[PDB]
Amino acid sequence: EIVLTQSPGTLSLSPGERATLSCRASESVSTYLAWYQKKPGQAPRLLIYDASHRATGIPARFSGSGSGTDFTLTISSLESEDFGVYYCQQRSNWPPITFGQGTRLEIK
Amino acid sequence: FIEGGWTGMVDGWYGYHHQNEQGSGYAADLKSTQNAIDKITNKVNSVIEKMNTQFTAVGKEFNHLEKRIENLNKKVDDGFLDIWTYNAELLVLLENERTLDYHDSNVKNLYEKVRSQLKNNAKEIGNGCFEFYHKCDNTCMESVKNGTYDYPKYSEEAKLNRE
Amino acid sequence: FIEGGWTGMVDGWYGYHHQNEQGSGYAADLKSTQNAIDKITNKVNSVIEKMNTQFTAVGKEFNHLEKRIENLNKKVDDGFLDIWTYNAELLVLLENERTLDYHDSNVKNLYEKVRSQLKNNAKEIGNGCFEFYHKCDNTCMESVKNGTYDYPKYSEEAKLNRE
Amino acid sequence: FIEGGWTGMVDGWYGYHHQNEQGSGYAADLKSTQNAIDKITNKVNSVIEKMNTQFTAVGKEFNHLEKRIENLNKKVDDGFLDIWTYNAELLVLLENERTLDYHDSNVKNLYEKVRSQLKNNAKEIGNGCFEFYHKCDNTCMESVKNGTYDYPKYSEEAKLNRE
Amino acid sequence: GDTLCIGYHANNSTDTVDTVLEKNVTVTHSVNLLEDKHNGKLCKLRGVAPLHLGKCNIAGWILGNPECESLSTASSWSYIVETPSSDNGTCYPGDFIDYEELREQLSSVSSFERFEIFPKTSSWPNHDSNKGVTAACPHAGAKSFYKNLIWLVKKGNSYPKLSKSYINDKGKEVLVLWGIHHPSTSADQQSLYQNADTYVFVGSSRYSKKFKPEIAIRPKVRDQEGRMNYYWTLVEPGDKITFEATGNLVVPRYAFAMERNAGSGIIISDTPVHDCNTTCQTPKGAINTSLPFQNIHPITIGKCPKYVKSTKLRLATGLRNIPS
Amino acid sequence: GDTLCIGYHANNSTDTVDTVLEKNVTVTHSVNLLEDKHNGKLCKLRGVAPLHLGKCNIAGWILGNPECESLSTASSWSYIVETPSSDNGTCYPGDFIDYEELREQLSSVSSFERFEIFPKTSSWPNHDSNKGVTAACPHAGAKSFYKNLIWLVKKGNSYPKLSKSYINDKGKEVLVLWGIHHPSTSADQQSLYQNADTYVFVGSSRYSKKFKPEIAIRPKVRDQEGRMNYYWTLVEPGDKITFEATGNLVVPRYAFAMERNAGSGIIISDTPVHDCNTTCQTPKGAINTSLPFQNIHPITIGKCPKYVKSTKLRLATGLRNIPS
Amino acid sequence: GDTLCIGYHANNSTDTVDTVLEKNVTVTHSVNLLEDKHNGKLCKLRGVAPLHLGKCNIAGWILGNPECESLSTASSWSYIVETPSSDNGTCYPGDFIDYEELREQLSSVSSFERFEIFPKTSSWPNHDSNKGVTAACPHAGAKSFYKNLIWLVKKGNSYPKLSKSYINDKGKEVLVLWGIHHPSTSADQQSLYQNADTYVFVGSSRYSKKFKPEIAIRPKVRDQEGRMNYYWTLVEPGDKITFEATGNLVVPRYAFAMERNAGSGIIISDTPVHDCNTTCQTPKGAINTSLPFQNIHPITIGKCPKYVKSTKLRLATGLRNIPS
Amino acid sequence: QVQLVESGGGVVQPGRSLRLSCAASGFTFRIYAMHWVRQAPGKGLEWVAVISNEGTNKYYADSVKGRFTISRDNSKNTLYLQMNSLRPEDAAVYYCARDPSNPPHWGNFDSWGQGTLVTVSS
Ligand SMILES: *[C@@H]1O[C@H](CO)[C@@H](O[C@@H]2O[C@H](CO)[C@@H](O)[C@H](O)[C@H]2NC(C)=O)[C@H](O)[C@H]1NC(C)=O
Ligand SMILES: *[C@@H]1O[C@H](CO)[C@@H](O[C@@H]2O[C@H](CO)[C@@H](O)[C@H](O)[C@H]2NC(C)=O)[C@H](O)[C@H]1NC(C)=O
Ligand SMILES: *[C@@H]1O[C@H](CO)[C@@H](O[C@@H]2O[C@H](CO)[C@@H](O)[C@H](O)[C@H]2NC(C)=O)[C@H](O)[C@H]1NC(C)=O
Ligand SMILES: *[C@@H]1O[C@H](CO)[C@@H](O)[C@H](O)[C@H]1NC(C)=O
Ligand SMILES: *[C@@H]1O[C@H](CO)[C@@H](O)[C@H](O)[C@H]1NC(C)=O
Ligand SMILES: *[C@@H]1O[C@H](CO)[C@@H](O)[C@H](O)[C@H]1NC(C)=O
Ligand SMILES: *[C@@H]1O[C@H](CO)[C@@H](O)[C@H](O)[C@H]1NC(C)=O
Ligand SMILES: *[C@@H]1O[C@H](CO)[C@@H](O)[C@H](O)[C@H]1NC(C)=O
Ligand SMILES: *[C@@H]1O[C@H](CO)[C@@H](O)[C@H](O)[C@H]1NC(C)=O
Ligand SMILES: *[C@@H]1O[C@H](CO)[C@@H](O)[C@H](O)[C@H]1NC(C)=O
Ligand SMILES: *[C@@H]1O[C@H](CO)[C@@H](O)[C@H](O)[C@H]1NC(C)=O
Ligand SMILES: *[C@@H]1O[C@H](CO)[C@@H](O)[C@H](O)[C@H]1NC(C)=O
Ligand SMILES: *[C@@H]1O[C@H](CO)[C@@H](O)[C@H](O)[C@H]1NC(C)=O
Ligand SMILES: *[C@@H]1O[C@H](CO)[C@@H](O)[C@H](O)[C@H]1NC(C)=O
Ligand SMILES: *[C@@H]1O[C@H](CO)[C@@H](O)[C@H](O)[C@H]1NC(C)=O
Ligand SMILES: *[C@@H]1O[C@H](CO)[C@@H](O)[C@H](O)[C@H]1NC(C)=O
Ligand SMILES: *[C@@H]1O[C@H](CO)[C@@H](O)[C@H](O)[C@H]1NC(C)=O
Ligand SMILES: *[C@@H]1O[C@H](CO)[C@@H](O)[C@H](O)[C@H]1NC(C)=O
Repeated sequence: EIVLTQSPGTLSLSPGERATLSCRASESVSTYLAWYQKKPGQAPRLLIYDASHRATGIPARFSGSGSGTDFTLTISSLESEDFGVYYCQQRSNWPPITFGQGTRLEIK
Repeated sequence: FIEGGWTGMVDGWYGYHHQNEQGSGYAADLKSTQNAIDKITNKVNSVIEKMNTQFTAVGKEFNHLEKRIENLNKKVDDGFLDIWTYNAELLVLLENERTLDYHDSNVKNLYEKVRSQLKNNAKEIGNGCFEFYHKCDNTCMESVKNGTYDYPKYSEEAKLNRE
Repeated sequence: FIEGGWTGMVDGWYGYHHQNEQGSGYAADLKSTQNAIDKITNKVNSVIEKMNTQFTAVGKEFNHLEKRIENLNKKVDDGFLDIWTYNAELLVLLENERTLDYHDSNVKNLYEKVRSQLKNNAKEIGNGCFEFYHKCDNTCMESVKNGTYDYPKYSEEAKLNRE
Repeated sequence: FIEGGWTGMVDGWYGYHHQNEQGSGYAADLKSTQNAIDKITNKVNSVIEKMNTQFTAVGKEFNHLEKRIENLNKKVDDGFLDIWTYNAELLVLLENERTLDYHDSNVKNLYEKVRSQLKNNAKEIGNGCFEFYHKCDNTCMESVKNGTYDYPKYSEEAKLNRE
Repeated sequence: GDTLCIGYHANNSTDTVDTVLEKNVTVTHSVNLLEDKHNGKLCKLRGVAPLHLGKCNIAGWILGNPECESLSTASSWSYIVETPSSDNGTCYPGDFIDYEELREQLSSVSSFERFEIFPKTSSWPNHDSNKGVTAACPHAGAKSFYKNLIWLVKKGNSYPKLSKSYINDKGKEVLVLWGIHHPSTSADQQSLYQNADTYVFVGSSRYSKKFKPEIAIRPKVRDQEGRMNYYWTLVEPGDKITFEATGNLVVPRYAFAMERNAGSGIIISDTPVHDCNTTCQTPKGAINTSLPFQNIHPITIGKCPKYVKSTKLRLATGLRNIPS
Repeated sequence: GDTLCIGYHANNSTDTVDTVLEKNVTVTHSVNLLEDKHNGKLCKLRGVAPLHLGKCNIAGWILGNPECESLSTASSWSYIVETPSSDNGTCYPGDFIDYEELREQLSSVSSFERFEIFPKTSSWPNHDSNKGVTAACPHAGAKSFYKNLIWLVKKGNSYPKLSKSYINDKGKEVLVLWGIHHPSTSADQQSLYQNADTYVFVGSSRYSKKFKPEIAIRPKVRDQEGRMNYYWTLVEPGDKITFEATGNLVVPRYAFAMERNAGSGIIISDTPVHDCNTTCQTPKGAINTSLPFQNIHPITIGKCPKYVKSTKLRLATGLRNIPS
Repeated sequence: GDTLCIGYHANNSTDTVDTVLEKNVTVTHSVNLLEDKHNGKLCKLRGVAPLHLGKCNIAGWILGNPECESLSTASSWSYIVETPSSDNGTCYPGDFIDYEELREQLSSVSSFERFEIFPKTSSWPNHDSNKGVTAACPHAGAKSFYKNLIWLVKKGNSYPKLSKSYINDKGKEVLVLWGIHHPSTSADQQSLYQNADTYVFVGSSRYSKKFKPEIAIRPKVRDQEGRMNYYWTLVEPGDKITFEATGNLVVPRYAFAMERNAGSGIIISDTPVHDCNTTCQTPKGAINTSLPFQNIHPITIGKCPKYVKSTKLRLATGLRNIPS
Repeated sequence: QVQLVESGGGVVQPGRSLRLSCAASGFTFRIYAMHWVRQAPGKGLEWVAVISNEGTNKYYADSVKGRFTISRDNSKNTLYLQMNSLRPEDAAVYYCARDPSNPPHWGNFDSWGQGTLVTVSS
């Protein structure tokens, strides 16, 4: 399966600045990569799909980039509701769907 | 019918999306892609190459007392311009229709080849996809891609799975 | 295939004829009719709007001592006339053939959409008609007609009445 | 689909080939062949008969002091030559393309007519044709070749011999 | 009793089109690509009324023939209207050199004013301008001449050498028309000019020609055994033209300040003119359309569709019409 | 195991066509849109035989060159044939004014009756008409002249003023050709016409031109240092033409009555003329076809296919020939 | 349960083609059929450099204007480049008869050598070839004349009869240009040639013309009161040309032995000439392409694509671009 | 809007059999494919199973293969999941989620549910 390694393991940032989140892939997934959010106690949420298209109801401050191996997620403005644990999504070569290990984005 | 194209497909114009227990992804049909590329390359070369222009000079010079022949030459040039402009735009538009219709037909005969090969061993679910009733691994699913599928090897398994 | 057209349709070029317990009548497929109307109108407007002429004066005047230039001008006029007459006649006949083939393709595409939607729940009786093996109501009729037919809801009833 | 033509079919462009206990042979379908011949003859007489060339003399004569007018006449003649060469070559190319597409469409329509006629009573065995599930003698084969092969008179025998 | 059938449109329209594979096939709807209808009137082109000379032609109007005095002088015209029965021009017989090119250049004008290049009563005090009349150009039964040209004959018993020039200073090209007279006999040469051997010289910054008159007996046209060769040139702004002749000179008196427009022509028709705007013009009428092809007349002026010989150019839009 | 199989038609043919997407497509049946065959004869256009001039030129045939006497003339012709190896025309050196205009005006006639416009023995008793021969073009070794032109010289020691006129009242257009001699020296000018200064005048209702000879030494071709300029004009019905000269005039004697058919040309070819009828004529031969395109010759006369550079325009009518 | 699907290729391309039924169709791959790029240079056609004249036009270069001595004369050229601001030609005013014809013949010469047809010091010991200068043709602030012509003036008080001839025996056509001066006043004629009535004769086997100078006052152009007509005549090898005049003969000293090509033109552009090779030429800059159409300029010289009024002619090659 | 309400969670011994369900509303259940996503305590999200819109082809993860069985009821608009012989690593919170596309474009998860916790303990 296409393993998904997220770097760094923990991103500690103050609100109001730029945030970056990476998720490397062992196999080139072309562009079929997505990102997810996870509050403690809430349901997951689909923000961007296919690494460029944002979903309906998602704020425009979330944006992703990458094609093939290296994929990065960029948040333009860190608001108070953006803190949580973030995951990366592959769907290119899946008989198993493989998630990332997670990047815990917190308040410093 | 088939809603959209596949941005993850780079090995050819035409192909497949295999998915089974051990893999998924894309695998382009090289033969149909190469045939279509050669056909449309010959199409472009046939549009370009049939224009053979001889060595000529368009401009002519006339003095103040040859206004009629000057207007005659201008009328000749403008008529040639109108003929060539109308023929060029209409040739581009009709040939673009024929290229796109050739592409749609290549899609539909690839679909028809795999549909006539598969018969009752799969299920038409829409958007050009077939859900196999049997277990069809990558050797099986690669054998469907070229035209070497054994129907009675999986016919009894598909009959047990269908009902 | 479909032998003749229907006079009872007024609002659409393409459509459906349902006949059930609650009545019958002609319902037009607005999507395919509107797509065909837009495409054909763009085709016709593409035929007119590519004629980008300029201001010109075709007629020239000469005296009795310029018979050769007069015959050159007449040869120019007759060559332009022959080119435009042949091109216009062949263009009109080719685009009429393409328009009729396009309408036949739209009819076959609507038939293919309906036949792939209904699958084994109806019998292919010919002349563009499907008789339902189940009691397809009026809500079932326009569920077929907007593309949202429920196959496994009526699959058991269609299997019961098939034999 | 169909790997190639038949040398034994000499009386028509399209047709059939039956095999049973009474023998085998080739039988051209006269209606579709005659319609194709009439349409293609109309096509060839259309691309010939729309050329209406008037009585004219191409050659003009000029002295040594009229080199500009001679060059203008040569420019007119070469422009007409280039226009007619381009349109003649491309017209020949697109009409051969449309003729071969028309022949393939006629064979597709004939196969589709036989496929809609037979339904489940025939086993589509590839090579663009069918194998009959039941016994079909020369009267039965001719009834298929009509277009009036009635389904339920052989459906029970086809169902009995199918399984 | 449940079934669903699909089908297509049918109509009572009997419009038929021609395809490549089939001829005379009935369709429900169609669009005509050919314009076989014209208004039958000679309209304006680009909002400017054409020059209608009536029974006169371009030579008679521009030379001031005594049958073209009832016409109206317009400042601008889109084209020139001519009738096939127009036969009133060069009433004294002779040759108009580059006549078709003066017809070509006067086809469209932006500004046209008839100004008196040489005054009749103050520019020739040594010659006679009143006796220069002839029976070839009558005016209500009396002998008369051109209005734009003056025959100059001897004053008393002496015709001095002519030396006149005009300077163009009004920013427009000036069309200068004149002619040289060829008397039939030397008796006429002595009776009108008193000098046996004369010449005509004309010159500008780009024009230079000297005319030696030819006195001989010619076949009679309109009771005249002589000819006038009429000549013309365009004088540029800032340029001047010099007229010098010992005799046989028909002097200009009414020149024209004129600015050329390119693209127009001459219409040969009996069609009347009407207050109407069209973008395309023909002798048969007016082609007010947008269709790419027309089959009205091959000679067209304006933004006109391409002429074809065919009579039916019908583009099918609807389906095959099978009412059954 | 009954089997009904559907296929199509295959040949042993090797006919190939060119498709947009593929070349050398073998077809069962194909038709040719190209005419690449000709008979190699100069056949008749609309049943009318051409005017074959042989080794002569148009000017030599129309002026009366002595080597053009053996050519058979007709009352009408469709087109004029010359030869690339033809070098017999305008035997005396000089400029024939409007030669190509005469060649276009004479390319087809409906009636052509050659007649004596001015009799040899009853029109000029005051001038000598038998001494006008030269060695520029001989007839069987003797000094001869044009058959239609008469070179007037002085009769004894007197050359009085000439005046002749022919009224065209025969219901047709009469073409008249005259010549004008420019002598080498003034000694020849006195020896032929006895006047130091001479003038030639030819006038009509439309044509009017006064000529003057240019007497100077010219380079010697065909042992001649003087030059003859020959002119031509057309006389309308009901018209007369006046030939007046004090010298240097080569008068017509054999004019031509004609009513012209417009729209033909001149073919210069070595191809022989044979008995046919055809609608398309080339210098390489005749074309008898209904196909719209030919690749034989660009220069054509008549209802002809358009010339293309393509060496194969094969239109597929049959299927794809797949014999297997 | 395994899934096999049918689909097609998509890119990130935004190349939109135009089709008949639909406009603005984004495709995966497209090929342009229209060429809209030029190198901005005036290159060499068929490997031979053009003839740039700079501030001179063709008349100034071929007559030897004093502002054109710095220009180089190559052995061969393919076309002629003329600046739109060029005004250096025919410094003495007058008419260049058949200017545009000579410009057409001089468009492409495959072998062009310049020779002295008549040397200045060894052809006229009886005529003055040194005082023939004027203020119309200045050179470094002093009076000069055309380099290729000689304005012959009387030797003291006598201008006798002139006779010169050139024998062509080098196998190439020799172009001979002369002039005829037209003095304004008879006093100017007495000061220059002393004979009040002169003539000019130039004769060949094909050319024969007698020029009479015209003595009358003209508008003053470049401080000159009289005009000057310039003539030209090609001379076949094995043929001779004779010059004969009582006066007013401006006689060539340099003539040009040329072997001409066919199918060239004259470009009026400000585009500089660079060392480059193209099969197509254009005033805006040369075109190097194989596409059948172009939209740069109508006036093109060479094997050039057909000029269209299109702005975008893109032919679709790949599928429709539908990413989803 | 879209609503996915889960049920069937609870405390179960290892080696037993448990079943969950996912009730769907506000949308047509039979045209969208269905999923199951779990998240173990101390771990990340782990994909469990997929069923199609018509419930024909079925895929499970490598760890849960053979033990797991997905099923759906399109008439009752309800998803299901069945386990046999559970594991200590199987204890997680289980989310049902909706695939916004078809077997052409299987993949991402447009909508989610509240989820139930499975506590596998003895
Ligand atoms: C203007 O044209 C008319 C006819 O087009 C001329 O009138 C004719 O003149 C001739 C000769 O004078 C007479 O024989 C005819 O009888 C006249 N016909 C008519 C209907 O009047 C008229 O002379 C022309 N005027 C000018 C100045 O050229
Ligand atoms: C007709 O043409 C022939 C050539 O086709 C002329 O014959 C030549 O005449 C010149 C000059 O008289 C001689 O120098 C040549 O030797 C002749 N060649 C031959 C092959 O005879 C003939 O003179 C012409 N006749 C007329 C009347 O012009
Ligand atoms: C060569 O051309 C230049 C300009 O192109 C001429 O110079 C002009 O001469 C006229 C007449 O004296 C003046 O009115 C202009 O002001 C001059 N212009 C410039 C820019 O100097 C020059 O006379 C020409 N030479 C020849 C021999 O014709
Ligand atoms: C292609 O077809 C041939 C038989 O014609 C077969 O031997 C070969 O394995 C096929 N290739 C693939 C990749 O399936
Ligand atoms: C008609 O279409 C709409 C959406 O396009 C669909 O929701 C509706 O169910 C259709 N009508 C029927 C009767 O099914
Ligand atoms: C088949 O068609 C022909 C011609 O229409 C007809 O004569 C014949 O009776 C038909 N055969 C049958 C069995 O109906
Ligand atoms: C068709 O019927 C309409 C009325 O609906 C009528 O206006 C029209 O004239 C008819 N056309 C023909 C060709 O009968
Ligand atoms: C179609 O119309 C033309 C001209 O009116 C006629 O010659 C032809 O016979 C018609 N076609 C039919 C099938 O009647
Ligand atoms: C013609 O056009 C002009 C302006 O272009 C306008 O003033 C005039 O009213 C128009 N005439 C008619 C009849 O519309
Ligand atoms: C020309 O035709 C258009 C519509 O075809 C019309 O609106 C316009 O009034 C016409 N012009 C004149 C002058 O009648
Ligand atoms: C094909 O075979 C036929 C025999 O039926 C023969 O007449 C013909 O000449 C053959 N064609 C060629 C090209 O050999
Ligand atoms: C078609 O055949 C000719 C010779 O018959 C050959 O020269 C040409 O290359 C062939 N065309 C192709 C595309 O191979
Ligand atoms: C050719 O046709 C014409 C028609 O006018 C006829 O007179 C002549 O006899 C025909 N000649 C031959 C050889 O058929
Ligand atoms: C032209 O050829 C056809 C056969 O192709 C023949 O019938 C006809 O008689 C021929 N005409 C002439 C004038 O030779
Ligand atoms: C499309 O994507 C490729 C990489 O897959 C990239 O190299 C190229 O620049 C892209 N083109 C555009 C127009 O975005
Ligand atoms: C295609 O693009 C051009 C330029 O953006 C635009 O003006 C045009 O409207 C578009 N075509 C269509 C059919 O929308
Ligand atoms: C142009 O062609 C010539 C050959 O005629 C060659 O010597 C020269 O190097 C070429 N120059 C360029 C720039 O290609
Ligand atoms: C012209 O373009 C081709 C490629 O399109 C290139 O190979 C060639 O070098 C170019 N020629 C010049 C002179 O730049």
